[PDB]
Amino acid sequence: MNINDNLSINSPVDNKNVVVVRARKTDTVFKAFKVAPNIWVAPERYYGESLSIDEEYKVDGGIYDSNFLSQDSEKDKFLQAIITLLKRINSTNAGEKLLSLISTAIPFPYGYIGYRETNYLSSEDNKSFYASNIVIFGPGANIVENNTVFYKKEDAENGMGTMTEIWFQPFLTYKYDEFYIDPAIELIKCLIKSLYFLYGIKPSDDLVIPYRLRSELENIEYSQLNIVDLLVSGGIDPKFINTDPYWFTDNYFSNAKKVFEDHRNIYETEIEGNNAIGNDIKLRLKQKFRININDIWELNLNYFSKEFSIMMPDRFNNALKHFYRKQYYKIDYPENYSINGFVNGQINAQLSLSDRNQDIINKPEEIINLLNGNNVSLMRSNIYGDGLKSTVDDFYSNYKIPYNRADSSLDNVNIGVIDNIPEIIDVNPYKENCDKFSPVQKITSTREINTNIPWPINYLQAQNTNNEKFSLSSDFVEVVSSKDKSLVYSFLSNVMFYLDSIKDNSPIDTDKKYYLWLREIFRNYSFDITATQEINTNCGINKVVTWFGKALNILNTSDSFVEEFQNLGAISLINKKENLSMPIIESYEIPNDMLGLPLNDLNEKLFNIYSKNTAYFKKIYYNFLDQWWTQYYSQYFDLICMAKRSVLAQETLIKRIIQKKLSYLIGNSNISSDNLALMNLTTTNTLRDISNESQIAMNNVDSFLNNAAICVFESNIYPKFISFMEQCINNINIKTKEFIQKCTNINEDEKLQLINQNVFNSLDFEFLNIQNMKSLFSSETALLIKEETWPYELVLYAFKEPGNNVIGDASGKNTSIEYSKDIGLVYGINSDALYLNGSNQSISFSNDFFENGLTNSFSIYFWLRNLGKDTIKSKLIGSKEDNCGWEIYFQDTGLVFNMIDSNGNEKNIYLSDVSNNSWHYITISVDRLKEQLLIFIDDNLVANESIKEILNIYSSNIISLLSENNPSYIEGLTILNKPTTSQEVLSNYFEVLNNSYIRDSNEERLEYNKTYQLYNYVFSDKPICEVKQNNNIYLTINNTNNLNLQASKFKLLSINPNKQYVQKLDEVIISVLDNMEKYIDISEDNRLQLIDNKNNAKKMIISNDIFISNCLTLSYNGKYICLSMKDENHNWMICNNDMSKYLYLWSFKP
Amino acid sequence: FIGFHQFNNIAKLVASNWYNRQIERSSRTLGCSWEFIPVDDGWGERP
Repeated sequence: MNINDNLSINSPVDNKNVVVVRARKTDTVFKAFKVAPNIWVAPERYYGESLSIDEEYKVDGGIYDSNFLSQDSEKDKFLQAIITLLKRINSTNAGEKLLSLISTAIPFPYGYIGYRETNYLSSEDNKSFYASNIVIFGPGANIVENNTVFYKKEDAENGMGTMTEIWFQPFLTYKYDEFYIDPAIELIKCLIKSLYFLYGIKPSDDLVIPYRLRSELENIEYSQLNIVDLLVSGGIDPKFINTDPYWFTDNYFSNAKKVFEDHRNIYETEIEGNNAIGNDIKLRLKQKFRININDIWELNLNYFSKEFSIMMPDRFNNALKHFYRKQYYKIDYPENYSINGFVNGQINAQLSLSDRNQDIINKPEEIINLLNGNNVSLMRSNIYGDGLKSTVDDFYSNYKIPYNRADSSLDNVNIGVIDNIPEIIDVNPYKENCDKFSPVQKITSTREINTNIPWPINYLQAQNTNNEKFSLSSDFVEVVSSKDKSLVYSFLSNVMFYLDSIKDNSPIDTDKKYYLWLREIFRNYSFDITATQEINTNCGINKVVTWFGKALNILNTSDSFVEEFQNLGAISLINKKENLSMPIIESYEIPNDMLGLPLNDLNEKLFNIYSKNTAYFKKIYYNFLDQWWTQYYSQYFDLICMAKRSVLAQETLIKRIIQKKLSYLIGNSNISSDNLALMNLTTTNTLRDISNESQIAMNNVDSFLNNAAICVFESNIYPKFISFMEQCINNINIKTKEFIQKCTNINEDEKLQLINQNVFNSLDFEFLNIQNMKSLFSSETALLIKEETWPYELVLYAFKEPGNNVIGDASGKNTSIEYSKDIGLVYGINSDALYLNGSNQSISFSNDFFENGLTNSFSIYFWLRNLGKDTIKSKLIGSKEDNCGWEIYFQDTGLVFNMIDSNGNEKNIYLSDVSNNSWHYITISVDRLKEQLLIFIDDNLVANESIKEILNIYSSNIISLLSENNPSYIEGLTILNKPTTSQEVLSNYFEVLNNSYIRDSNEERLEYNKTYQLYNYVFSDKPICEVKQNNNIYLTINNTNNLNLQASKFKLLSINPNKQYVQKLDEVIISVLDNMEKYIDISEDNRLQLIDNKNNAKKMIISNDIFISNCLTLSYNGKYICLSMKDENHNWMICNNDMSKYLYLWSFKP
Repeated sequence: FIGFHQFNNIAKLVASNWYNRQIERSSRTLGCSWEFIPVDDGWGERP
């Protein structure tokens, strides 16, 4: 937004927004650009760290380049990139507040020996000083590591506040699961942390909580994380430390709040209103103190993740180096990334791999040496540490849970007010405002350990080859003992089986043969990788990943991993089973000063102790939950990551196999040039289909393993808690009974009632909530991912604005819509429907998915009402190019669904009787895994066919809705990337159908004051007619063929003039036009008759059956309306409850 | 639909067709979803 855009690396020094300033007290100088008040960008490498460092000091996962950001071209690209990111952050209210706060967050000034500011940059000549809170540099030595440093440690810890330097890397990002890290949130993290430095609230380096149990190591060792980073970094982890009530504290919090008030006070009494100071400072201060210290502690990435709809890693996100090997991708501004973030979002952005990936330093935490019986090395695998500092030592054992207790954080930031504070111009500099910057040096220790039993990291490593030629094998021992060594380890049974079945076959020559091959390759991969089996466990039914044991070598010694896991339980999957440490408590003593109190006071004082206690219980439980997360979940998340890596390794093998075959045919074969072209385009789509299938599998292992971890809490941790708690309340119960007996000033009847009031039982501490356990893993990110990856490729919406008709796509995909300007909208079934006139009107939807291919599945559905005239075959909707793809046609009285591949194979299927000028729900389902086509009309399944004979349907990326020659209505058009089942169709159809509206015979909304004819469900072609008997007139139907009774004309009336459409439960008056207007009444015989006087008219309740879409029911005083027995012969309309259910269904036809 | 929008620092109640362009449940955080709280004996603070 209004971040300063006017800068380039060649911008001249103006001494206002572009300066050349000294770095701390060094001899070194650098150029800085002011992008916002008090906020500068210095587009070079951080000055404080040497660019070339000794090999011994290079950290794992680091990339070291001394010539990076050396050139002017690079520097500008940097400067623009940061400016771009700050613009994105400022373009959303949340991040706009963050920047505004940071801007006004200037550190507290020192006093006379008038006031001296510590936040400024010095000109080289040291006669000019520029206000700065924040300065953003490029990386230090390691060019993938962001950093946030303080100008002066003392001022960062003492409540004054200190300037903050940031080291940032806009040009590289990595993939985590299905998404790219968004540098915008990575920068927001650095910015949030600076808040701690600007306020002078930086905690001791020693204030540190347990993060991850290092379950990789033979010994007991924890990784720790400073409170600052935990609170800022977001994700799930913090939910365990930050709790209500708090089980974890430190003087830091209470003291920070204390000093903050001291400084606020110094401001209030002295600085504010002091004319010796000036607004650019005191006004900013006033805003800095509108905040509460708690607001900063409560502020973190999870909040911006949500406000910006940015995906971020949500679990152990400061330990990722251990769980993951990062692969870096280049980001170019603004081609890849702009003020709206990644072009095409974090999932589908097209980013190039960095050539730097090969320069990444690899320094394992430990190395797993796998030998054989002869003590010779088969394999050496790497395990990487998280980077965090460790122990020392065990926190849970020595931590006492305190018995005595002593959303939005940016709400109080005012953007308008802050933006009107003149910039700080005259600065009176405080001389020593900074520390000599001292670079951190780190030597990385590596452990070698030997095993005759393959670890998961071994089985993983065996799933990679650099061999251009390789063979899949299911024997791990054979793979690593290979005399080839061409073998690579694979669990894909269906794929390996298929590859073997075709081993002896004549080579692939036709394109048709390539497709048949590629398709079977795809189906089998899907079957292998998405395999799950539901099992009964201690805690329930879990959907188990079938190949898990064969992948990681876990419970793999059986012939089946699944049954062995059902047997041994969730805890059998991890290496360290007993990590718990019973927490140290605060022992229970009731004061000796209450011994003589009177009842009322004794009473209400034990009530206080009762609450403190039950709160204390809750704290203990929390402590157990944190240990679970740290000690146990950490190990299941390791399993999740390794399992996910296994899936990628396998996927890679598959793609390489496919790529080789395609590459080979293109290399030497007689396949037509144009043919190869299609093959290339098509295979690409298949490779996407393979990732989508891989993704389903990576979700499978996430649910499976998360459930397991939760089962371990119920089955293993929780019961240890319950043990500890009944020892605890057994004690408390004792001491409280002994206390009450020793009470002097109360009687014996009082003692018994009191002991009873104050006694604890197990229910007081049974806190397990399984739904809460499960909800832990639903983060903003998990949700965002769901919405980005759901099956909708097109969801058509339409509505009427004043003077405008709106049509759009809600799928959240890339769909582009182009349509005739004059297309009209009309209310359909549940919403506005598009009207196509058949002549000039058309609409078209564009999505790369729409082209289909060989291997993808999809569903098309929509509501359609056709004013049916001609029988002649006419395009309605379809996607076709080069005579491939699919089309739905109007033909005869029906539709035709057509499907045709590049080899000429066709589906041409007539769907009878769809143009009655009544709404119909069309569902078409194409399933390549089951090779099955399904076509539904309304609630019926009209076609079920094999499509094994249809191969490559690649079409354009455009679906065209033409509706040639047949004016029609189309509503709720949807495209899905998955097949549809019959349950889903029924659910879609009926759910949409009950919106409270009653419908006419055509399923259009029933209207008041509109003329209809009335028909009973049982005789559907016979309209109600009027007949007089004794000088008065009744309602019947015509069973004497052409007795020339005239169809009677009906109109529904409402007590409310403003009411237009008829709804479920409405009160109604039925009228008829004969000579005058006649209104319906009930006789004493319960036979309906037309009368003279609206006053006497009976008010009836109209309603409908949820499963009968075009029909309605009518009742009076609970008595429903139906057709009588034969009489005259005539069948009278009667109010009676004893007839067959079918006779109570009516419909109005206009 | 009735919802709210930031104007300066004020969150003003708004009818905006931007909602009607959206699919049903999107996130858990809508802005066009409301609750109607009647005075109830079961809650009973001082109005």
